[PDB]
Amino acid sequence: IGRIPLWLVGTVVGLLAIGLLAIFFYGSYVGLGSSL
Amino acid sequence: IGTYQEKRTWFDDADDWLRQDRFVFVGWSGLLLLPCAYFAVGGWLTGCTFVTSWYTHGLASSYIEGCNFLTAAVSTPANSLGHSLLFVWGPEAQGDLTRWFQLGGLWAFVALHGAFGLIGFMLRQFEIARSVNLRPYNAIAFSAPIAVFVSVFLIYPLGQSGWFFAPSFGVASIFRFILFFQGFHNWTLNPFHMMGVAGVLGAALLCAIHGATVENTLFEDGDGANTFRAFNPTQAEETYSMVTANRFWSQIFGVAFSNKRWLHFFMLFVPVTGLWMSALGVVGLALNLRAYDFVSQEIRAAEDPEFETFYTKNILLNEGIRAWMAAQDQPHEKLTLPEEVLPRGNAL
Amino acid sequence: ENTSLWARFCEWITSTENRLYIGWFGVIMIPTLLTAISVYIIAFIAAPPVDIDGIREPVSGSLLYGNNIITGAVVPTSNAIGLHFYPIWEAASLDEWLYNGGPYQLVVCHFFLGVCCYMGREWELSYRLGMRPWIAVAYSAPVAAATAVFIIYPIGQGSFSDGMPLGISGTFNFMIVFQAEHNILMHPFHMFGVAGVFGGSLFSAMHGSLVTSSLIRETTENESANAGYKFGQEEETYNIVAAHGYFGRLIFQYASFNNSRSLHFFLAVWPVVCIWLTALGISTMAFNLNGFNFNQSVVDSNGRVLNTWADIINRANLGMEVMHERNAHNFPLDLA
Amino acid sequence: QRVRTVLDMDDPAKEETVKELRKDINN
Amino acid sequence: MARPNPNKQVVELNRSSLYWGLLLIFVLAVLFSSYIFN
Amino acid sequence: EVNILGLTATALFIIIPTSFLLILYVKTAASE
Amino acid sequence: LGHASFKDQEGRELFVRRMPTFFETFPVVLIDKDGVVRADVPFRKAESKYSIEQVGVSVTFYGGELNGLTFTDPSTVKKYARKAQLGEIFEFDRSTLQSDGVFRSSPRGWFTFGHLSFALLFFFGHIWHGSRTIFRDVFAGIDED
Amino acid sequence: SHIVLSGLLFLASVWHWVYWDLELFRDPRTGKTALDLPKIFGIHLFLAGLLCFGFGAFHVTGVFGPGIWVSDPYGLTGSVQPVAPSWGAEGFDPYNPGGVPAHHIAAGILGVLAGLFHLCVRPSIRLYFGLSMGSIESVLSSSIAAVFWAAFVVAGTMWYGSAATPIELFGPTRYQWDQGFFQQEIQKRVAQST
Amino acid sequence: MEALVYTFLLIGTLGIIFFSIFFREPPRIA
Amino acid sequence: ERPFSDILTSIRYWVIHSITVPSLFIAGWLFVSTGLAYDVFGSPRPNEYFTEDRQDAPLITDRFNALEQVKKLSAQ
Amino acid sequence: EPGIVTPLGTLLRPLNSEAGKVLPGWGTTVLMAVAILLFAVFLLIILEIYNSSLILDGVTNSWESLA
Amino acid sequence: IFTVRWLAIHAIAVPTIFFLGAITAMQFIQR
Amino acid sequence: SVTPSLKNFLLSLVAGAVVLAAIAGAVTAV
Ligand code: CLA
Ligand code: CLA
Ligand code: CLA
Ligand code: CLA
Ligand SMILES: C=Cc1c(C)c2cc3nc(c4c5[nH]c(cc6nc(cc1[nH]2)C(C)=C6CC)c(C)c5C(=O)[C@@H]4C(=O)OC)[C@@H](CCC(=O)OC/C=C(\C)CCC[C@H](C)CCC[C@H](C)CCCC(C)C)[C@@H]3C
Ligand SMILES: CC(C)=CCC/C(C)=C/CC/C(C)=C/CC/C(C)=C/CC/C(C)=C/CC/C(C)=C/CC/C(C)=C/CC/C(C)=C/CC/C(C)=C/CC1=CC(=O)C(C)=C(C)C1=O
Ligand SMILES: CCCCCCCCCCCCCCCC(=O)OC[C@H](COP(=O)(O)OC[C@@H](O)CO)OC(=O)CCCCCCCCCCCCCCC
Ligand SMILES: CC1=C(/C=C/C(C)=C\C=C/C(C)=C/C=C/C=C(C)/C=C/C=C(C)/C=C/C2=C(C)CCCC2(C)C)C(C)(C)CCC1
Ligand code: OEX
Ligand SMILES: [Cl-]
Ligand SMILES: [Fe+2]
Ligand code: NA
Repeated sequence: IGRIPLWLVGTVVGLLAIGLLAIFFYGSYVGLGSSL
Repeated sequence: IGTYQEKRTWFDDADDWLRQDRFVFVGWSGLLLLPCAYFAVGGWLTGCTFVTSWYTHGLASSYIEGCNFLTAAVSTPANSLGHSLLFVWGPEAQGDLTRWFQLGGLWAFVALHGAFGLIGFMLRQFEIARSVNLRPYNAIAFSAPIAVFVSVFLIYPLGQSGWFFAPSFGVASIFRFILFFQGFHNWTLNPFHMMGVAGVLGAALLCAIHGATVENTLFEDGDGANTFRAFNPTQAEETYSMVTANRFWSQIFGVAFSNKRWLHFFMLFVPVTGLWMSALGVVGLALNLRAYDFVSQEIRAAEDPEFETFYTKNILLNEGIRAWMAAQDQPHEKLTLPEEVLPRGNAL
Repeated sequence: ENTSLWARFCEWITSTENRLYIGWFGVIMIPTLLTAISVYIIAFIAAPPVDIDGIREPVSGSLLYGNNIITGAVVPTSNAIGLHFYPIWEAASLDEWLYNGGPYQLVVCHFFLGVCCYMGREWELSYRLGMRPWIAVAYSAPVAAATAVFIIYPIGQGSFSDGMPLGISGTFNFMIVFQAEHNILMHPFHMFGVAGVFGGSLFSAMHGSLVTSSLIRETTENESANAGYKFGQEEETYNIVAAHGYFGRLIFQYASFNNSRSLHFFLAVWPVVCIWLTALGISTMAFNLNGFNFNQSVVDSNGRVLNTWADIINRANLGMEVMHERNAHNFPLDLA
Repeated sequence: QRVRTVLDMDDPAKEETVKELRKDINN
Repeated sequence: MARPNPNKQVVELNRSSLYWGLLLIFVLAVLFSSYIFN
Repeated sequence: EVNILGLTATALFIIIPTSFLLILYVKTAASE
Repeated sequence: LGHASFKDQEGRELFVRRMPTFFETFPVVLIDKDGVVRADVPFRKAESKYSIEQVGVSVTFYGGELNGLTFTDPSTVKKYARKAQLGEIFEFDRSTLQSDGVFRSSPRGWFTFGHLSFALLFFFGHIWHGSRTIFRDVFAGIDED
Repeated sequence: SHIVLSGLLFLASVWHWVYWDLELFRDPRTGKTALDLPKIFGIHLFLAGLLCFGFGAFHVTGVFGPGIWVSDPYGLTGSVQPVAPSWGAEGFDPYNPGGVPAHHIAAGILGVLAGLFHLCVRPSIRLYFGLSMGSIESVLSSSIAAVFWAAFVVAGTMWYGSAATPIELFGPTRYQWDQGFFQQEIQKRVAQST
Repeated sequence: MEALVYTFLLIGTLGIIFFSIFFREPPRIA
Repeated sequence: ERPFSDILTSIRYWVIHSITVPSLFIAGWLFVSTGLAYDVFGSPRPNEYFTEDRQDAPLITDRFNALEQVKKLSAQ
Repeated sequence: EPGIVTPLGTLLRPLNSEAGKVLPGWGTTVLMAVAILLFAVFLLIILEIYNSSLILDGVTNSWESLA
Repeated sequence: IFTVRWLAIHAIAVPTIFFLGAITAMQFIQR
Repeated sequence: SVTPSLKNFLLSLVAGAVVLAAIAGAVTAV
């Protein structure tokens, strides 16, 4: 209870979600579905 | 019940367990809504991710092939399958799951489970309203999304040649369905669709106007600059000035609401009525009973090379949609039409 | 303040005792909107055929020239004009002004000024009534959409003929051509707007249901249950305590909307910001920013085009494209 | 009589015929 | 329960409901007359 | 000329509900 | 009028592709026994080897009013092909009832439309009435409890 | 006959409007107005089963009535004829005319049995309170439910065709056009003759 | 007539909304 | 009552979630990378779209023998 | 307060003379549920026969069935 | 725990994480 | 005779009964 800050947890989850969305947007320009 | 002894059975214990406050309410309706809705959303997310549409439609509509969220979809079965329910155990799949996915059975799975999930959800609305002793106007309002879903995903393909002409569960799939209704049915010209458009636009207008009016008549109720903390649920006074709101809209628009009863009943009434009218219109389109043409206008333009209207322009656009869309839209029809018989304007 | 001409005019204009508030924004709203109403009605009734595409091919759009309410429309200005400001005094005759589409320019300019002054008048009445002023900010979204479809899109495309026709079938024509050339369905701002109207209807139904359901008895199966007490008491009816409990138990009882002010702020902000987004999507597609283009994005190992729902949308769009303005194009690539 | 010819006879006019949609595995 | 009917009720229609009904009838006629005349 | 079927349908759809609503409003306003 | 049978110039039986129900209008094409397009009534009429006047198709007819009347040269072949895309060609009297020209619906279609619309309306009616009969105590009043 | 029946029903409606305070509608136990809805349902189900059995065993079978319309599979020759019931799985063939007398006979027998059961057996207290069997609004909702169920069924059989939906009476079917029914039969006849 | 019916219906709707704006029942209870 | 605020802060949550969440991510990665998604859900590989016999879009064109036919025109 | 005493009314009076009478417990709800389940199974059978998802030996499910 | 909250939360969370890992894997698939 | 589609449908009825029994067991548990 309160060992790791909740704002720190939410911030780390936010960077992970932003990075996952960045990978998803980068994959639209490479590989399958890249129109090339 | 009703001042009786009422010796307890298994039903009383089951009802006591199901009707309890939890993180999520289950109830009796949860015996249907929770599995059916979970399976519908999971099947849609699975079909958009792994299940292809190369066999049935001849196209790629999944993440494993290179499609986006706006592009991948759970596609309908082939038109030659007709209105087959497409069970896994059925005569089509014959108990083979990896070919059942290839045969478009996931669309029937998602559609039937979504229909039963909608049934279970509005049953859940009934059950929660009965538990808290409130009128089921939420269920009455939710009757219109159920009507739209039934008329669009069930009644229209049952009226047409097969599930192939149903909306595939997706984004670009729904856009294809919409453009198909424009080109083949002239769905904008349908008065029921016009009523539905009016209902949705008026409902959005009512939501925006009601929210802005309440937020702009909020009274003081405090000293801070943030009015949101000025609200107290314990107090028995209204949080906004209905008299001020009525006078403002009477001098701005000419007419205004004087009853909160009538205001909120109108807010309930407009989108439900619009969606029900649109459902009736889609039912009319299920049998190709479309308001496609105006006979007087078409005879006038047939005997007059000068008479043109925007409706005639729309008719010409619908012809091009049909002609240039059918060949790649309906692979069962095998329309190998050459480019010269397809209609063209000048230079484009 | 009482024996002066401009005084008496000022406290008559700013008076809150009028049936309809006029105000200093109303002194501009009323004449422009009355002019637009008169010209729109007269043109819709008896407008002669007008050559919209600048190719000597007029379209009727008016009831006395043989069409109904659904297919009647005040047709946009001629393509030959462009956005060159053609009023009556720039014509040699009324017949020529009518043949070139001047009524559309008149109605659109007056309507834009009238809706802007209507927003200003909403602010002015909120100020004179001691209210809060953001009802005009909420109204700024339909004004933005009307400006985008009547002014901004013709500015971007270079001709008032690109404006939305003042009618129903003309609106559908504008819609279909806009689809063909900008792919509005695959535009994220348009998806936000569609989600906004769908969620606006959703939230309107939810709010109406929760407020119409959460009552204590004051109206019986007759007109009213006044047997407890008649009109003239401040003992309030209604509920928002059990309604929030019902809404919480509906899904998971943690998305707390117990604040009525926050709930109404959400109801105000969601369709307004989404209509802002879709109006700006129209304004961006005016400068041909267009929607998503995923045509032949999916190719196999050998490079063959695998068909796609986006490709089917592309086929429908190009079928619309070859029909639009069958006679108005002389060159292959559609740029103007 | 000629089930192969009549199937090909109705092949050009209409691709949605029952006679075509049945036993299409052998073709 | 007697010679008169205890379930006797009267119908009430105020001016707001009259305006709403007339507006609904006329708007429905406006929308559908173009299709009835065809 | 003249679509007398459409004329009769439009005239009846205007006259009958408008007269019904007007009669209801008159009998409501007569007896407060 | 009979069965409109079409032959090429050198001689092979073409078939007019029948109209599906989805199409208000359909292109007029005449395709081969194998399944390859051989002629059409073109829209552009300035290209390829599929226009009727250069393929040279002839319509023969084998029925009641037209049993051996073969037409090969004029646009009557195109007219009969357009009539043949609608199925069997029939002679119609359009002056007795002052007929419109656009196709009407069957009593089967009208019955189905009316009953499906009534069925959804009665689904709403049943939902409303079930609401009202389960929730009678709150539709009338709970008296501050 | 329908017009004369309409006039007689109009007169009966006037009589029931005027004479509404009938002791038959009054409860003998309490004196208040009540309806024994389970018993009314039992009586009505018995009558409905009797009508169904009579229509299926006398009218459509032709032992007393004329029968029903039976036509050619392609709708060439059709007439009103007596129909022998089909008691096998073929009786569940929608296009089999024999499945209509068998259905009506079996459903009439079962409806008569269920009406007798409802006439003799009272409902339980839990089910009575759960479904509000003492209220007419509940039976209104249930009846409307059964009615649009039947409406969806008749619309489906109307659109897809059945033995109770003759082609010579209601026209052909869009699925007959799409699936080349008459075209295939015409081509088969021409091929067989040639 | 064709356009006369449309004009009559439109001006009837406009007259209805005019009467609703100006000759409405005065608002009571808030 | 664990109102979802104390558990996310506690390290007991993240001790057992430093293995389960990455293991699920790796399981999905291997499910894709081993071809098991193709094998289970029947989606063709990018090299398995056109067989030598047919070079166009496939058509099902049958209902009661759809299983046999799709086994015939699938990617073997 | 006394209702209109009627010959046909007092003939049909017993059929309306026990309104509100109920059985204790759950009664025959189990048999009712069994009958409802059998009805649902039968409706599924006829639905799949008419949908051609349940092929039978004697059922052709086509217009030739009345041949 | 393993209550209704645990079951619902994990029935949402586990397949979403599995599918997200699958999609991240599919981001690097090239023809 | 017993068609394979009929046998598969009867197996489907058995499977649906098994699923309903499993749901009943799960809700009698917990
Ligand atoms: C419990 C919730 C639930 C519900 C309401 C549904 C509902 C549905 N499912 Mg589904 N399903 C579920 C759970 C559920 N499912 C689960 C948990 C799984 C994973 C195993 C599946 C997997 C699944 C698949 C793979 C498919 C479906 C399909 C379907 C649809 C058609 C099913 C059908 O036609 O057979 C009808 C079922 C019944 C009539 C139930 C039988 C009841 C029997 C007769 C009771 C008799 C027992 C008796 C009391 C024994 C005592 C007597 C003895 C002593 C003599 C349908 C709408 C199909 C579909 O989606 O269509 C495309 C399909 O393909 N489901
Ligand atoms: C569900 C019942 C039903 C069905 C399926 C049919 C079906 C049919 N009828 Mg019929 N009819 C019915 C009930 C029904 N009718 C009733 C109750 C009456 C008594 C009023 C009639 C009186 C009648 C006559 C006098 C005639 C027919 C005719 C016909 C046939 C021609 C198609 C048609 O109806 O025109 C088109 C149907 C429509 C356009 C439906 C309207 C769509 C919606 C409901 C309109 C919305 C109303 C709108 C809000 C009002 C505003 C409009 C206003 C501006 C005027 C057709 C097979 C004709 C015929 O063939 O002669 C034998 C014929 O002349 N019917
Ligand atoms: C056989 C079916 C049936 C029956 C017996 C009833 C009976 C009743 N309904 Mg109900 N209802 C039904 C179906 C039915 N409804 C359906 C299908 C719907 C969905 C549209 C509704 C929606 C509905 C609502 C929203 C309400 C009722 C209400 C009521 C109660 C009295 C109100 C009333 O009718 O005043 C008189 C009604 C009118 C004067 C309507 C005006 C005439 C309309 C606009 C046009 C009529 C069309 C034409 C002349 C008839 C052809 C229709 C036919 C072919 C189906 C009453 C007990 C009210 C209630 O709950 O009680 C408090 C209520 O508010 N119903
Ligand atoms: C002496 C009584 C009598 C008789 C002999 C007839 C005879 C006839 N009527 Mg009729 N009718 C009657 C009374 C009668 N009617 C009354 C009182 C009314 C007013 C409600 C009507 C209103 C009426 C209309 C509107 C029409 C007819 C029509 C017809 C003709 C064709 C019937 C038909 O094929 O439709 C088929 C009949 C049915 C499909 C009824 C099915 C009953 C359903 C399926 C019951 C299901 C629910 C049930 C309670 C379940 C029971 C459970 C079970 C186990 C037992 C026919 C000559 C038609 C006609 O052509 O006009 C002349 C027509 O459209 N009648
Ligand atoms: C596209 C528009 C649209 C969407 C997405 C939508 C969505 C929703 N509406 C709800 C409620 C409501 N909406 C209402 C009125 C309206 N809703 C409208 C339009 C929409 N409503 C409109 C226009 C109205 C006005 C009449 C009311 C009155 C309510 C509620 O009370 C209810 C609520 O509580 O809100 C929170 C929510 C709960 C539904 C649920 O869990 O069902 C359970 C069943 C499920 C999940 C299974 C159904 C699966 C579907 C039908 C088929 C499968 C589809 C896939 C899962 C996804 C496919 C997605 C692609 C198509 C892109 C859900 C988020
Ligand atoms: C020559 C001429 C005239 C040319 C014109 C030709 C032509 C184009 C004709 C137009 C044709 C026309 C009329 C088209 C419409 C046809 C059509 C589609 C009809 C739909 C019919 C119909 C029955 C649809 C069903 C759906 C339905 C019920 C929709 C109704 C929509 C509707 C009325 C929405 C509400 C609109 C509205 C302005 C809301 C008022 C909001 C408001 C003022 C709130 C005030 C207020 C707010 C508060 O928050 C508080 C607190 C208080 C106190 C308060 O007061
Ligand atoms: C310069 C000012 C600019 C504004 C002028 C234009 C505004 C027009 C006035 C709105 C229409 C009046 C509605 C009558 C109906 C009426 O007066 O009802 C009266 C009603 C007031 O209701 P109450 O609060 O009194 O309700 C309680 C009652 O049950 C008890 O009396 O008004 C409303 O419902 C709120 C406003 C809805 C207004 C909806 C707008 C409808 C759009 C009409 C479009 C016509 C078709 C296009 C023309 C061809
Ligand atoms: C198929 C099928 C089935 C079912 C299954 C299930 C029911 C499951 C599932 C599942 C699932 C359930 C899955 C999932 C997925 C998900 C995903 C893939 C997600 C996502 C993505 C994204 C992109 C996101 C984004 C976001 C948002 C928007 C929100 C917040 C923030 C974030 C950023 C996170 C079975 C086997 C029974 C059998 C039959 C068929
Ligand atoms: O004018 Mn109306 O619109 Ca703008 O694009 Mn180019 O030009 Mn025309 O085309 Mn498409
Ligand atoms: Cl155009
Ligand atoms: Fe409110
Ligand atoms: Na052109």
